[PDB]
Amino acid sequence: LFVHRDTPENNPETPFDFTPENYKRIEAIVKNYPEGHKAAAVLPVLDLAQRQNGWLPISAMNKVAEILQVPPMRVYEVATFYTMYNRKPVGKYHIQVCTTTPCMLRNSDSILEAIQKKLGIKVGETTPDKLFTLIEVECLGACVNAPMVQINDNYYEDLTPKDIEEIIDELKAGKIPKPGPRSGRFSCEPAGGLTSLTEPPKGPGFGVQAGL
Amino acid sequence: KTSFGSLKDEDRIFTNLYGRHDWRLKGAQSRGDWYKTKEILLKGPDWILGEVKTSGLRGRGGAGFPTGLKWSFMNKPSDGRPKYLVVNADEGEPGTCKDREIIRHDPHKLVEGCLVGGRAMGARAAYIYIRGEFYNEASNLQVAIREAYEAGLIGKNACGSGYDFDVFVVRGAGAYICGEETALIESIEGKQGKPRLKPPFPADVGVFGCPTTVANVETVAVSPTICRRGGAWFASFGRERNSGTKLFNISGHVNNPCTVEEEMSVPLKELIEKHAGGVTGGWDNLLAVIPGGSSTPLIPKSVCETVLMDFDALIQAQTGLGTAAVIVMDRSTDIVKAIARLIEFYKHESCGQCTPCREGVDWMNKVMARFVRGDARPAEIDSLWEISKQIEGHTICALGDGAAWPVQGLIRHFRPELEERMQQFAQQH
Amino acid sequence: SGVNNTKKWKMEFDTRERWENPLMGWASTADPLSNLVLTFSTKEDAVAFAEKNGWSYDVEERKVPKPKSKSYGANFSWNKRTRVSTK
Ligand SMILES: Cc1cc2nc3c(=O)[nH]c(=O)nc-3n(C[C@H](O)[C@H](O)[C@H](O)COP(=O)(O)O)c2cc1C
Ligand code: SF4
Ligand code: FES
Repeated sequence: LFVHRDTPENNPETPFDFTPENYKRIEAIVKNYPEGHKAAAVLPVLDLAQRQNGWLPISAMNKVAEILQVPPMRVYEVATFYTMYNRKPVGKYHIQVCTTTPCMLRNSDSILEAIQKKLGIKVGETTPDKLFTLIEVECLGACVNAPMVQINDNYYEDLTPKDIEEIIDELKAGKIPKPGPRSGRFSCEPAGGLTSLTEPPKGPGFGVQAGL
Repeated sequence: KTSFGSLKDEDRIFTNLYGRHDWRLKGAQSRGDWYKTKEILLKGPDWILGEVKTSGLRGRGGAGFPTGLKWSFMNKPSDGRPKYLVVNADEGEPGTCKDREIIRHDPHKLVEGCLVGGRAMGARAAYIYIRGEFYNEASNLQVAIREAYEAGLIGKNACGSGYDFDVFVVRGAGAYICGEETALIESIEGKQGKPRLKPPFPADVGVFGCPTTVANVETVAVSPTICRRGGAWFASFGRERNSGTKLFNISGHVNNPCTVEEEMSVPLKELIEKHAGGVTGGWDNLLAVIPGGSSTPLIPKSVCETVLMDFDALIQAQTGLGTAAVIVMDRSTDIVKAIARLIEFYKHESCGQCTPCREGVDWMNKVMARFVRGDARPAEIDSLWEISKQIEGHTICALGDGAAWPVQGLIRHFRPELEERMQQFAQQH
Repeated sequence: SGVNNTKKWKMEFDTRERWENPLMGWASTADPLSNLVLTFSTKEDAVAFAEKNGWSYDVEERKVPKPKSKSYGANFSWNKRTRVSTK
C-alpha cells in the first residue's frame, strides 16, 4: 500500500537517528552536490537510513526530511516511488528473483518454486524466523547469466534448483556464500570456451594515430 | 567493404570484457588506458568533437543519436552556470547487461571517457548514475575513481593538463524509468524519476538546471580510444552511418548465452552461431528474436535469416538495434506469454506521470493477459493494435513507445497464434 | 476551464422577493421579470436596448484574463524560486 497508517511499531515517535559515523557519511553525501541543492541528497541519505535500520519507518523518513530541510511529503514521494526502499520490515536476507522474459525463458520459475518449497513460504512473505523474505523483481541487468537472484547486495547467477537450495543452506548456517555464476564460468563469457579476447591485449600506444 | 563481422582482438575496445585481467589502474594502463590523455585534453574540445564526429559513433543507450553532433550542443560559451556530464549507467532494459561488464571489469575506460568527453563539453564534473542493484559494480567503480584521483589523472589539474574535473557516483533506488535521460536528471535532483517534457533540452537546462549532456556508459567508454586511434579507424568498421564495434548480449534460448564485442552490421545469424553457440536445438528450432532489448519489436525466423545487426538494417526489418541485446526464443516458447511478460514489465515500470502510459500500458497488460489464455475475441486484436498506436507518440517519454512496440511486433508477425488461442478457448468453454 | 459562456453580453434585472408557498414550500414569486435574461453582441447593443425601453441600468466593463508568461523550463531553475519540488 502507498498510504501510511500509524501503528505502535511504525509511527512518528518510533525511535530513529543516524549513528555518529553515519552522520559523517551524510556530510560527504551532501558535499557531492552544488550548494543550494541539498535535496539531491535525498536518495543516498534515505538509502543510508535503510542500510543502518534495515527498513524505513515513517520516523526515519521524517529524520531525513529534517536533516536536508526538505518537506517530509517530498521524502515520502521518494520512498514510495523507488522499489528498493523497504517501508515494511524485511527478513535478514531479502531474496529477489528476476522473472522478466530473458530470465523466464531460462526457467526462473524452477528457481522460484525451489525457494518456496525449501523455505515453505509464498512470494511476498517472510519466514517465521524472520530470516528470509522472497519477492519477484524485474530485470536485474544480468540477463546472460539467467536465471539469477539477488540476496541483499549480492547476485547469484546461472542458478539451478540445487544451486539456490545450497545458497539458502549456507545462509541458514551463518556462512556467506560467494556471489556470481554457479555453473562453471566466471562472469559473462560464453561457456565452452572464449570466442574472443583469447590473445594478450595490446599495450600502451598501440594503434595510436599520428599527431598525439 | 560489403561483409562485416569477424572482428579481430587487436581492434576490440573492451579488452577486459570478461575480467580475466586486472581491472584496477595498473592493469588498465598496461592495456593502453590513460595513455597520452594529457595530449588529448590539450588538443581542445573542437578537436575532440571532430574525432567523435568523424568516427560515426552513435548513441549506445538505445536511441542511437549521432554522438559527435549531440555532444557539440555543449560547445558554446559559458553563462555563469556550471556544465555537467551525466553518464547513464542505469542499465535497465531487459536483456541488456553490457554496461555492467564495462563498469566492473573496465572501470578505467569509463573514468577516462568521462574526462575526455567532459573536456569536449567543457564540463566541470561527471555524475555517473548507476542503478542501485549494481552495488558491487558501483564499489568497483568507486575504487577505480579513487586510484585515478590518487594518481592525479582526474581532479585538480587532471593529467597535468590544467583542467579540473570531478567524477561522482550516485546510485539509483530501483526504477527502470530512471534510465530515461530527463528522468535520470530528476532522480539526481532528489525527486521521483519522472521524465521532463522537451524543450528545454538538457544541453540548455539540465541537472540542477544547468547545461547537461547525458551519455551512455558504452558511448563514453569508447571515446578515449576513438581519440587515440582516430575517428577514421572507428569508421572503418560497419556499414556507412553504422560505424564502429558494438557490445552484444545474447540471451534466452541459445547454447552459450554471453556478452561479446563484435563489428557493427554483423549478420544476426552469424552473431548467434559464432559466439553464442547457436540456437538451442539448432537454427531450425528458432522461432523469434528480439534484437535490441525488450523495447524493440520481435522479428520472425524468416527475417532473422539474413538481417544485419545495425541501426539502419533493423529499421528496414520493422524493428531497431536498441541496446543490441539479443533475446532468442526457440519454437518451444509460448510467444504470447513471452511478450505478455514484457508488457507486465512496462506496467511495473511506468512512472505514471502522463495519461497514455499510466492508463494505456495497464490496459494493454490486461488485454495481453487474456490473450495468453485465449479469453478474448479476434476483434480485440485490431482493438489492441489501435490502443498501442494511441500510446505511441502521445506520451512524454519513450517508455510509452517502448511498451507499444513489442505488442505491435507480436500482432504483426504472430496474429495466427493469437487467433488460434482464442479459437481453442472458445471450444473449451 | 471552458470560456465559451463568456463571449456575449447579458442583461438581467434586479432580484426581488421569493417566498415559501404555504402548501408545498415551493419558491413563489410576484416578479414577472425574475427569469428574463437578454443576450447582446456588444455593450452598445445592450445599452441601446435598455435606453429605448426606459430601464435604468448599470454597465460593468468586460473582464478579460490578462496574458500570462508561461515557461516549462522555469520548473528547473538553477537559482530561482520557480523551481518545483515535485512533478
Ligand atoms: C524507458 C527508458 C529507459 C532507458 N534506459 C537507458 C539505460 O538504462 N541506459 C542508457 O544508456 N540509456 C537509456 N535510455 C536512453 C536514454 O534516454 C538516452 O537516450 C541515452 O542515455 C543517451 O545516451 P547515448 O546517446 O550515448 O545513447 C532509456 C530510455 C528510456 C525511454
Ligand atoms: S510515457 Fe510512461 S514512463 Fe514516460 S513520462 Fe509518461 S507515464 Fe512516465
Ligand atoms: S531478465 Fe532477469 S536479469 Fe535481465
